[PDB]
Order: sequence, then C-alpha cells, then structure tokens
Amino acid sequence: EKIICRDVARGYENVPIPCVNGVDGEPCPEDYKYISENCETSTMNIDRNITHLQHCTCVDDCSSSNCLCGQLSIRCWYDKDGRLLQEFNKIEPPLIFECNQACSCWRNCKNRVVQSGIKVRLQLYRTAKMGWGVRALQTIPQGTFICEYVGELISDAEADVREDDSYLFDLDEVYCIDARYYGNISRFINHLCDPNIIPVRVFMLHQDLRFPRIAFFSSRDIRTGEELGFDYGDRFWDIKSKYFTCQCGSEKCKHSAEAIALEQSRL
Amino acid sequence: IRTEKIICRDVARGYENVPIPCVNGVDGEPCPEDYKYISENCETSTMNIDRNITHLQHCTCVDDCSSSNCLCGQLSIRCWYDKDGRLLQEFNKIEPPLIFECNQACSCWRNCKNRVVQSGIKVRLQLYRTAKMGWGVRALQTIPQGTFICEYVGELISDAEADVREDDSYLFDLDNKDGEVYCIDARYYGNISRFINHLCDPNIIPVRVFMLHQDLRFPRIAFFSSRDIRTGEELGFDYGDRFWDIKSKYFTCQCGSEKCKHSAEAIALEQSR
Amino acid sequence: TKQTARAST
Amino acid sequence: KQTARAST
Ligand SMILES: C[S@@+](CC[C@H](N)C(=O)[O-])C[C@H]1O[C@@H](n2cnc3c(N)ncnc32)[C@H](O)[C@@H]1O
Ligand SMILES: C[S@@+](CC[C@H](N)C(=O)[O-])C[C@H]1O[C@@H](n2cnc3c(N)ncnc32)[C@H](O)[C@@H]1O
Ligand SMILES: [Zn+2]
Ligand SMILES: [Zn+2]
Ligand SMILES: [Zn+2]
Ligand SMILES: [Zn+2]
Ligand SMILES: [Zn+2]
Ligand SMILES: [Zn+2]
Ligand SMILES: [Zn+2]
Ligand SMILES: [Zn+2]
Repeated sequence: EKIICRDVARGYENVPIPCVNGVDGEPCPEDYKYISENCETSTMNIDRNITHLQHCTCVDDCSSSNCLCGQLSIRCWYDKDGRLLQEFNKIEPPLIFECNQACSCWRNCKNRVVQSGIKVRLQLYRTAKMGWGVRALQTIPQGTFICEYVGELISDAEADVREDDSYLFDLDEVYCIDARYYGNISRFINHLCDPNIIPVRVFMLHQDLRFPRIAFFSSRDIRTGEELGFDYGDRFWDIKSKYFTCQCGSEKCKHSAEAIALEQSRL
Repeated sequence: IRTEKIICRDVARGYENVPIPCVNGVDGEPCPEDYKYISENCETSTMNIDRNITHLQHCTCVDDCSSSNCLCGQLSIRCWYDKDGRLLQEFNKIEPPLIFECNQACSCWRNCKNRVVQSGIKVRLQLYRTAKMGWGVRALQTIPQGTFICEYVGELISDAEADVREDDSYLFDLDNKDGEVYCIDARYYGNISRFINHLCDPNIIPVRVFMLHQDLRFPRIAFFSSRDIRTGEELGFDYGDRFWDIKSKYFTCQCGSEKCKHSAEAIALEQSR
Repeated sequence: TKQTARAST
Repeated sequence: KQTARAST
C-alpha cells in the first residue's frame, strides 16, 4: 500500500529500495544505520595486500575454463548472464573467487557478478506475522544475484556477548557479521522453511579467508511479489525457539510451535 | 608523415567511469604496459589504516549537504564545492585546505553535494605521446576551473621504503613534515595520474581529501583544474623543488614555458653569479 | 555451541 | 631526501 520511504539505502545501491506498509501503523524502521559495504568497529586488519591476491592472466572475458579465478572454485559458476549454473551445488555451495584488481582482465569480465551489486528491484514491506520483510518487485530467474549480507564485522567472542542476536551471520577463530546497528537490505530478510534464496561465500577485492562476503542468490525462479527468504539454520533456531517460533506458513515448517511440540513427543 | 594511432581503447580496462584511450602520433613506442593499472590505492605491506566506522566525523544533514550546518563542510571551514561539483572561485589554490567529503556514517544520501572525488572521473582524458616528455595526459574537452580531474592513485608506502626505491619517477609525498609520513608510489601500480607531466605553468593542483576513512596519515590526492582548460591541452602540475633538486642532475625541464624554472637555461642562469 | 543465535550457511 | 618525490 503506502510508500513510506522512496529508498531505504539513501542512494547507496545501484537501485532504490522503497519501503511500504499496508498492514499496520509501524513506521519505516530507522533504528540502524544503512551501509552498503561491511564496516569495522575494532582492529580486524583485513589482508588487503595486493600481492596476496590469486589472480588470472586472461585476455578474454574470463569465460574459458583456463581462468585461474574460476579454477579456484573448480570452475566459474556463472553463466553468460551472471546467473549460477543449474548444476551449482545449492546444498553445500563452493567458495567463489571473483576476479579482482590484480587480474589482467577487464572490469566487465564474466566473473564479477557480486562485486557489481544489486540489479533486481526489491521492496521492504510489512509482513503479517514476521515484522518487516523483503520481497521481489519483478520476476527473478533461478541463480540470480539478489543482494549481499552486509553489516558490522565482529569477532566470535564479541558476537557471543551481543545483547541483540537477531541479526548475526556466522562467517564459516570464526568471525561474524552483525547487522543490528549497521546493515543493508539483507537485515530484513526473514527465515523461510521453504526458502527461495541461498547464501554463498564470495571473495572479491581481498582473499582474507576470515572474511568471506555473503551473497544471496535465488534458488529457484521467483514470482513478482514473492517474499524472499533463506534458511537461517539450526545454530539460530536451537537458541531462538525458546523465545519465539516460526511463523511461516509452510506445510514443510520445521520450527513452528506445533512442529517442535510434535518432535518433543519423542518417546 | 607518421599517422596518429589508437594503441589502447582504454588503459583503465573498464575500471573508470569513462575510457581513457592511448594514442601515439610521434614515434613507434607501444602502449605502456610496465605497470599495473589500478583505480584505487593499493597496499603491499600492512598500513593499519584506521577504518573504524565509529571514528568518523560525520554529518546529520537530511538535505543535500549545501547548508552551513553540514559538519563535514565545516571540517574545511566550509564545503568548497559549488552545485556542479567545482571548487569555488575563492578556493585557496596556494595553500589548499584538507577536504572532508561525506561518508558512510553521515545521515545524507550518496548523491549529496559533498561527494565529488569519491564519485570518480567525469572528464574525458587521453594518454598520448608527447614530443619531449614521453607519455602525457591531455584533455579531450574544455574543463572549467575547479573541476575534479582524477586522483593520484598508487601503492602506499612508508617514507623509509620510498627512500630506497630504485625508480623515483612516480613518487608522491602525502605529508611534507618528517616523522611517520607516507608516500604513493605509482611506478608499479598506478592510475592515469602516473602519466601527468610536470609543467612550470601548471593547470591542475593537488588537494588532500578524506572519504571512506579519516586516517590523517593517508590523505588521498585529488587533482582539480586551477583554471579553465582548453580542449587538447596537456595536463600538468608543479611537482615541486623536492623533485627537481634531485632530478635535475639527470634531466631538465622540457615544458617549454617562458616561465620555466627548471630548464637547462634557467638552471644555468641561476648557477651564473 | 555458542551463547547467541547466528544465521549461517 | 634520497629519492625524488612530487609533493604539494
Ligand atoms: C534478521 S531479522 C529479519 C527482519 C525482522 N523481521 C525485522 O522486522 O526487522 C530476524 C528477526 O526476524 C523475525 N523473524 C524472521 N523470520 C521469522 C520466522 N520465520 N518466524 C518468526 N519470526 C521471524 C525474528 O524476530 C528474528 O529474530
Ligand atoms: C610521473 S612521470 C610522468 C609520465 C612520464 N612522462 C612517462 O612517460 O611515463 C615523471 C617523469 O616524466 C618525465 N617528465 C615529466 N615532466 C617532465 C618535464 N617537465 N620535463 C622533462 N621530463 C619530464 C620525467 O622523466 C619524470 O621523471
Ligand atoms: Zn580470468
Ligand atoms: Zn576476469
Ligand atoms: Zn581473475
Ligand atoms: Zn517455518
Ligand atoms: Zn552534510
Ligand atoms: Zn553529505
Ligand atoms: Zn557528511
Ligand atoms: Zn619547465
């Protein structure tokens, strides 16, 4: 219904991400800082040494199997339009190494999808039972990059003491992204037991293995208006289900009060 | 008569907002390839730049950052950009102030008025073979005074490392004081600015700028036009006497200006006394 | 297992 | 210094 923010990203993304609410009186959420790239709030010393980048020597568009960067994930998984190959492993995704500033190739080579940012039209909107969510304003073919999970990089130890644990994402001495205070559009993506996106670890401008960047891609074709969602995983629900249970929705739901109660009856 | 040949459609390989072609109508020298083109500064050892987001001074504006209440403007007494992204006529071109552009901690939008350098190259430039000064950069369009041209981008290094670099033709000091000071070396890694020649009558000036961080050790060097620049004009800055006192033993200035201070003739004249 | 909830692959 | 550097 009513458009209450023309762009929650304040021009930082390639495209605007509007906010609407046709459900209740909750105003546009502003209790966080929108950022389009990950931030630091303590000394992390991400390894940005250009000489530590593995890089290719391609003089074409990096579409051949000889591209070193592709070979670092056995092959490049992007088709000619920037979408994940049908055969991509959606259960145990590989780590993707995109081309970078040490590579001989051009900025528009075929192995630069995530670093090129958001292209699909998305919307922050009020759901019926799960607060704010994100939905698609267009059809989205399977394998399409949607957005990155961006926030504040923190240590595992800091993550263990964070008072609000509703926006934490484990990268993998493990580090985490907390999108509570600083985050992007991904902070509003809800959990679905029937998910339509999946997270993939990606390297771009650096290859510091502590700090993969988290890219969401569509795991199937997505219809206009559909809510986006991923499976947050059991390392979220084992802790959170004491406080609330899952409000999808789905006949496949594994985390509803009913599901949990049923399994509990385990004699 | 030699023709002018296009020998690279874009030396930046798509990394800049615009292509930067290379031509040669003078000799048989092919496109320069003995360096890595990068659009942003790189590191080759740990610099520990302060990137903590909570250390950023930042503004509370919800307008376009054109009011005198923009904290980021105030950090340079005032924002020096006009509505079209050009330095004000009154900008101090002798002793430029440090510019603090808006950043990710600011409440304003990405297209506020205090984001010129971080938005990149907009003018059309060309890498070309000069008659006497190897490769240089010239304008393919008219450029009004105060216009952002490009950044001096390269490899960040310490003062100490700079002192032992064998090739000293592409070094730029970030700070003129002594102590813990740093330099950009564009010899191995650089952008288009690495090809900008010295001119005793310069048409661009370097200005220290802060964008995504505010670590005072690591200002970014932005070139702005110091006057209106005509189509086809070679771009040039005054490299300064901390370059020429050393380099003039090895070669002298060919800028050809009646104001030249570093030609063989100029040096010879001063020597005489 | 940790004290706080985290989404993960 | 030992090496030449451009500077403001
Ligand atoms: C990462 S946030 C997502 C955005 C959140 N809906 C909001 O309005 O800001 C995670 C929080 O969303 C809510 N949530 C997400 N998925 C849910 C689900 N499937 N069932 C119930 N609540 C959910 C929970 O409050 C959870 O702790
Ligand atoms: C930063 S580079 C400029 C690009 C260089 N012309 C090239 O072909 O790579 C600096 C070097 O260019 C030459 N140069 C620049 N300005 C000059 C001038 N005014 N007169 C003579 N040589 C100059 C000198 O060799 C100087 O060390
Ligand atoms: Zn390649
Ligand atoms: Zn490539
Ligand atoms: Zn590559
Ligand atoms: Zn569910
Ligand atoms: Zn402002
Ligand atoms: Zn601003
Ligand atoms: Zn600001
Ligand atoms: Zn001269």
